[PDB]
Amino acid sequence: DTRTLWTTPDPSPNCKVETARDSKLTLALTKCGSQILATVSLLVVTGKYAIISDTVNPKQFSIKLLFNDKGVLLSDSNLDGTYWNYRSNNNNIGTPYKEAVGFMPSTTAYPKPTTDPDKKVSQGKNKIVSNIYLGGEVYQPGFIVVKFNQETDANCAYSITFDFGWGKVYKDPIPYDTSSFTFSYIAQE
Amino acid sequence: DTRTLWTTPDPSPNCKVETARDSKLTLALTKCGSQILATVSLLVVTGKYAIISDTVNPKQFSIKLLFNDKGVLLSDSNLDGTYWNYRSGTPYKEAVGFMPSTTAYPKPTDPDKKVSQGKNKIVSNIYLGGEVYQPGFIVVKFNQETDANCAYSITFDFGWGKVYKDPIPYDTSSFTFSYIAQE
Amino acid sequence: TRTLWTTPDPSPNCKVETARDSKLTLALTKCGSQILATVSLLVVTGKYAIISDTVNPKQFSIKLLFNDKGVLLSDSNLDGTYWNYRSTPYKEAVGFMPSTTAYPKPTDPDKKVSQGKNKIVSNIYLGGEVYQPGFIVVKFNQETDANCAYSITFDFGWGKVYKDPIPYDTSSFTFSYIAQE
Ligand SMILES: CO[C@]1(C(=O)O)C[C@H](OC(C)=O)[C@@H](NC(C)=O)[C@H]([C@H](O)[C@H](O)CO)O1
Ligand SMILES: CO[C@]1(C(=O)O)C[C@H](OC(C)=O)[C@@H](NC(C)=O)[C@H]([C@H](O)[C@H](O)CO)O1
Ligand SMILES: CO[C@]1(C(=O)O)C[C@H](OC(C)=O)[C@@H](NC(C)=O)[C@H]([C@H](O)[C@H](O)CO)O1
Repeated sequence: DTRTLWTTPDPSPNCKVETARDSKLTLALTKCGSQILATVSLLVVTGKYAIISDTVNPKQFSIKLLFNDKGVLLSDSNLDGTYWNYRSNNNNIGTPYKEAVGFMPSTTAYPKPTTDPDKKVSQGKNKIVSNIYLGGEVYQPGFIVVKFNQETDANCAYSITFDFGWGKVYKDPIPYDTSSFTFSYIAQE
Repeated sequence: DTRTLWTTPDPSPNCKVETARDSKLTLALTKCGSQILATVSLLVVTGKYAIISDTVNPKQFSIKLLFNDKGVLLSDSNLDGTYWNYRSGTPYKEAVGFMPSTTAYPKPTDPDKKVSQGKNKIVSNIYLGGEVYQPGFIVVKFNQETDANCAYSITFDFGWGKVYKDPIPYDTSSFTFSYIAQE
Repeated sequence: TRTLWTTPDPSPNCKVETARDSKLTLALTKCGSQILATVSLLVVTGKYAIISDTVNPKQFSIKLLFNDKGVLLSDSNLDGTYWNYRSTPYKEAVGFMPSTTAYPKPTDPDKKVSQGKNKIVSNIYLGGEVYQPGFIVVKFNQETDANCAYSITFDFGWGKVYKDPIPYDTSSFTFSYIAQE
């Protein structure tokens, strides 16, 4: 199974940061055996975070992908599942996938939050944190935090959360339009 | 198709930073279905950018890989095509499966019709000599070139911002990235 | 397309300061000529379990040493008991070793040897907090210990001043490298 689960090529806004349809998430997940190879980028098109500066607060927001136990996207997700499907060479434009457990983050590697020091649960392991760059400009750093299975909303079985933000002080407003970020994670199966 | 398209892993000088073949670009592209997994590193061997310090300007340069509509490297590229080929000296005829998607990364009123300028770039620190106190940067850009009537392009911008009074070689740590494939 | 790993939820399996004082989670997945990797470290006891600006040095090394069949040597910081293919200890994993052509063991300007290409360097973030950067350095084939044929070394550290002590508990880090075969 070398398939890809992705945000579909429809050019419409597909995601909610603050309100419905205010952003365009690009996400591709490709199965490489027991690891998923991923690339993600975000463009906020309208609303509070479309153009940012130091007077905007807070300087972080969250995009949640919540999945049930078959790996299907739940309607409480920030991503509109209208735009979430397997990439295909055929015409699955109108056929939603039924199962994608092999694309879910492992709940053994990344367990949901729930005395021996050797039994201490890692707080870092379920997160991937890096700079991204607004407009792809080296002098416009922001950040991305990818989180695995840290959500409980909608009785989800699995979750992938993207927290986007920034810390550098910006006087002139700049679009929140991120460079693409590559990451990988251990798959459920 | 799980093949690799690369420079070979230990290339002779094959790339132009300032003058032809003044550097060694090691680049491997591995097809994982419709996403490409890539690793890149650059050693400048001669000329202006072989040994850098704060007196060198400008502190950024561009390496363009330009492809036709079959995914074949055009001779106007900074990278020499002589040993750019599949891992296996007959030149390849087709590599469209390794090109960056022009739907995901297209060439350059309604806010819902706004186009992302960030998504076709990957920006990160790299570290000269692999030392944590010698940061530089890399910018990978997909399909942003139009030279030589290219159908696809991958551009690497390398540079640095930190002040280096004691000179050091422009010799990058390896950088991993991925991108959505054309097919 | 197989995976070689520590298992995804390992018990203490790694030596930072003393044996089994830390939990290294490492998965290597073969994608043809490249290996795709994810790594994270939790130090659970000892000097580096809870770090601060008084701790020195602010860097330590975790060495994975392999013989010519890609089998982990006992001199490695990582214990080999649960280092195996995902589902008997494995007999061969040369396909998971970093290339000695891309990343030669240490030994005319057009014949200068790159010092950077065998290293991958990035920030990781302790507890996954954006305000707690540390760093990771991955090094290929740079060790000579135990007459190893291949090596992967992880140097972890930090530079930011932390006056309030915090666990050395890294965010996950993804990298890739050219495989030996
Ligand atoms: C002044 O400090 C920064 C900046 O502009 O904010 C820090 C930034 O790095 C981080 C991690 O934010 C860095 N970008 C990269 C990709 O290295 C730039 C860059 O080096 C110069 O702009 C080149 O002239 O310098
Ligand atoms: C002083 O600031 C820097 C530096 O040397 O320039 C910034 C640099 O980070 C960036 C993004 O350039 C950082 N390197 C990493 C990999 O984190 C080092 C490092 O923390 C110390 O050298 C350890 O002693 O510190
Ligand atoms: C003040 O400087 C730092 C910090 O806290 O040390 C630098 C750090 O980046 C590096 C390369 O270490 C950065 N983290 C990321 C992931 O970008 C944070 C962050 O932007 C703010 O904490 C948000 O409020 O700011």
